[PDB]
Amino acid sequence: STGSATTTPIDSLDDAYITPVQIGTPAQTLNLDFDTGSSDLWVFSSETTASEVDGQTIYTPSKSTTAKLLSGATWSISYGDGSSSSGDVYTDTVSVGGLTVTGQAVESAKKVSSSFTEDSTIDGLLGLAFSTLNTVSPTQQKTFFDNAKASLDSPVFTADLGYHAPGTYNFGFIDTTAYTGSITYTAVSTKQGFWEWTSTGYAVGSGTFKSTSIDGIADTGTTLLYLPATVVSAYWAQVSGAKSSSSVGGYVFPCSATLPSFTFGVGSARIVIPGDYIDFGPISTGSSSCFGGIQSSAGIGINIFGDVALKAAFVVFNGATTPTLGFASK
Repeated sequence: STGSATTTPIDSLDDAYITPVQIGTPAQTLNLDFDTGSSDLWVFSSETTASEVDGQTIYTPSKSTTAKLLSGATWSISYGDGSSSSGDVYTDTVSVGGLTVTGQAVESAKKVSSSFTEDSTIDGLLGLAFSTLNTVSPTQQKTFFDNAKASLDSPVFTADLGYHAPGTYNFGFIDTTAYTGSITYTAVSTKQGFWEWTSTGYAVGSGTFKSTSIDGIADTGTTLLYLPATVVSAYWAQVSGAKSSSSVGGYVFPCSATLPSFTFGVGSARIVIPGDYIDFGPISTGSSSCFGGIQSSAGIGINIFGDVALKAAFVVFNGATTPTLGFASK
């Protein structure tokens, strides 16, 4: 089997992407944030504290003839950005882009943190990291991909995120029309539960490539590119007037700037992030200070190849017995 679904930016900055997901019978379609950095499929629901729901579409398990309470199961998650959610668990039928999993754990939120409430466009998350990170207790649950894998034509999914435009998540096949040149594959460590890999270096603008190993995670659920402070300083040094602002929470730059590109290495291959992808716009409405899309990972504890990086590539998440990651230009 295969599936193919369009993923759409939630706003003009590509702060996140939402993908429609069918849950239950008859289908209830919710727009979920597909997140290769976590492993829980959780939704706003009829059980979510009413004051914490503000415009989201909810899953109502009592209206699904295929929903079953997973008795005794609870979940609770905290994300790198400080947000969180928790609740109980149903199993139900879940379909993405024509690919159907029966008996998928659908984690129903009883509580969500303010950041989730305040974002009316995201109805929940669909985790695509390794199932070892799934938070359901006392019986850990599998991700949608893990459940689908054996049925797929090939045990893979691909992320093709757009810049200021829709893109595609495919399951079970590689669309050879969706990228240019060849796909370069690189090793993955699953020891921390992430799609963790090692970039071979970077360049800033038209500058020379610096060969250096940068361990990090391919994370579709993180907006920005978070890299070591040395690398990030080298980038922003090429933008007149750019500076790290402790009050704002990262590098800012004059909105009048033209940003240089940023290149990262995948083996001997190179992925080029155009400068415009690194612009996250005014820090507040009407400001001439703009927020940068490349930020320091210092104090996160891990480097994160988030959407800024991934949207410059066609990315293969290869879930074969020994997983790997593939990157192509597009």
